[PDB]
Amino acid sequence: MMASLFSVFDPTSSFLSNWLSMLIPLLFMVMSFWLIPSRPQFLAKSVLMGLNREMSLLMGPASFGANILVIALFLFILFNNFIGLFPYIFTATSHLAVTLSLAVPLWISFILYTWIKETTNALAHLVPLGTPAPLMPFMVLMEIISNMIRPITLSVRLAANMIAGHLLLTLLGAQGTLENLYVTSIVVFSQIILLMLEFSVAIIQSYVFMTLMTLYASE
Amino acid sequence: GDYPAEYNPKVHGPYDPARFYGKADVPLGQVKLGELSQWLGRRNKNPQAVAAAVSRGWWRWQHKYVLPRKGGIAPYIQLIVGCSIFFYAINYGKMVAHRQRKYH
Amino acid sequence: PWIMVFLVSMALLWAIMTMVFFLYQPRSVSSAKGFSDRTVYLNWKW
Amino acid sequence: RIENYKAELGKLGQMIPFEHMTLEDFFEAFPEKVLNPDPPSPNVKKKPFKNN
Amino acid sequence: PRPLRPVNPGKVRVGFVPEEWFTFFYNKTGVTGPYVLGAGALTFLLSKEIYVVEHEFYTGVAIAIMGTYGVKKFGKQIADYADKGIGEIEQSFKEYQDSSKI
Amino acid sequence: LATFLKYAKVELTPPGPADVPKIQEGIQNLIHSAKTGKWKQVSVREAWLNTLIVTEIAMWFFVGECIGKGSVIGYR
Repeated sequence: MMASLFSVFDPTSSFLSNWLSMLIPLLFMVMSFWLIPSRPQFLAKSVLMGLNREMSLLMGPASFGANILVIALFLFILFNNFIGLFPYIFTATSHLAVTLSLAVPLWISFILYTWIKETTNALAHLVPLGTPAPLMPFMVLMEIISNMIRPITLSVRLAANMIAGHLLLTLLGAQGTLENLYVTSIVVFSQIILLMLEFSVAIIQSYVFMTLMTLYASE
Repeated sequence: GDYPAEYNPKVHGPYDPARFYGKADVPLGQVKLGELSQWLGRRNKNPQAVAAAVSRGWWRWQHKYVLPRKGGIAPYIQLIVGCSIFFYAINYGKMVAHRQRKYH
Repeated sequence: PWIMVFLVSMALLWAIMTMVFFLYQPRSVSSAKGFSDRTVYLNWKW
Repeated sequence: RIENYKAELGKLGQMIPFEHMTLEDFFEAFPEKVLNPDPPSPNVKKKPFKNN
Repeated sequence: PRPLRPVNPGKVRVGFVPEEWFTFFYNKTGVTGPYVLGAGALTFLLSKEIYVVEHEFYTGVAIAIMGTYGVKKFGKQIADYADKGIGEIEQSFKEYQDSSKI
Repeated sequence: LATFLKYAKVELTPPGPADVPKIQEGIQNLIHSAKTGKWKQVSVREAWLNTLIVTEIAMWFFVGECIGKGSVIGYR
């Protein structure tokens, strides 16, 4: 009930810029040496092989070997949401260029490959199936607008979750005092509930974006 | 991106990215600080050399905390605190601009 | 500097993709069971 | 063929055990390997390529 | 030198700090040495405003409490699950070698 | 944490006030070293150990500084 603060998204606060905040997931990659794997390698391998099995129902021939790109997109999203919630790290996903890289090049990849391969089916995706003549043209124009700006909202969605998540945490932290045990315990317990929500949504947001890209690479 | 040319599989054996495969140099731990200037000037400061020195150190840390069979959560907690400490010093300019005590 | 941020993110995505590609467990599950089915036997001069 | 089987058993006798074996030595002892002109797969396995 | 895989990783106290750091001070300032320096350093950074106690500190506490509770509750199950998969791989590889010899 | 309290009794006692010749003689031995040597021949690993020993000693000055102002959480 005291105050608030913002602006945790400055890339050049120091001469060692915040581009190193994107080079942090390279550390967490499980580099493998031995034949029999270690504990975290087997955990990571079991998770990824689990996701590959689940996505195998939705792969299709046009994404015959593009599942590596989808899984790499999943791990990149997860390590840019999980690492964005740790305290003294600037919110990388808040910067739109990360979200620009997330949605725009892959959407252009999928829409141009669809247009070159199946041009009539791509235009038929802009119409609801079995649409009569008087119901045709307004559905076509709106779905043209829909399919043009749908990945832009995907980029907004990935940004907005971590922006709203980090704004909520900074709000709860700034409205607490160290000296007051009652306020500190309330603030800490409120953030723990909020972090459990924010950790859960971050994993689920990465899971749905893998599912959406697997569906849209199948076609 | 290849195995370093100083590596010999016949003498050393299989490759190990945590072992320095050049000439066996005396490490800085046993330098009596009278050879400190000589030791620092002898080791080259190429971008290639420091990048290889980082990877040889990183794989040494993997060999001590992850690559053993019963690797616990301790490496992954050390990295988080290590990155948080390093990124707090980077964002020190924004943090110290607010502070808490007017005099301290 | 959106261009530099985009390039780093894409280069990271390529580096994560390569790390995933080699992240696997090779297995050797080809025993000598087929060798036991190759019993070469002489035709008898009846 | 007996000498071939004896040579194969000699290879298995001289093979280092799979417990303390580096991944490069597993690729060296079993030359099936993987490289650039190799069948790609999300998990490079024995038969992940055709499956049709 | 043939690289031999160790069974247990390096010794670690207080969750993440290396034990090689703590034993480095034993010959001069004993066991209490590293803890004294750590307590003094934490006091110095808080007192001289080097460690800014801002809103993110409470998030840092909340992560630390959640991480300790989550690891202590599920660490044994996950490590046993991973060790189960390693044992199945080890059993698979040793059975392949025995079947090939037979 | 009784053993932590036990070790605190063993090796956090105030130093012997009778050691005043025995600490200045060591200081004078270090002064004898200071213009002559005993630091250009000490291993960097042990030299880094010696510097952190001084760092451990110098931290008590800031601990005493927090005591002299009362509360240790900044200036109250």
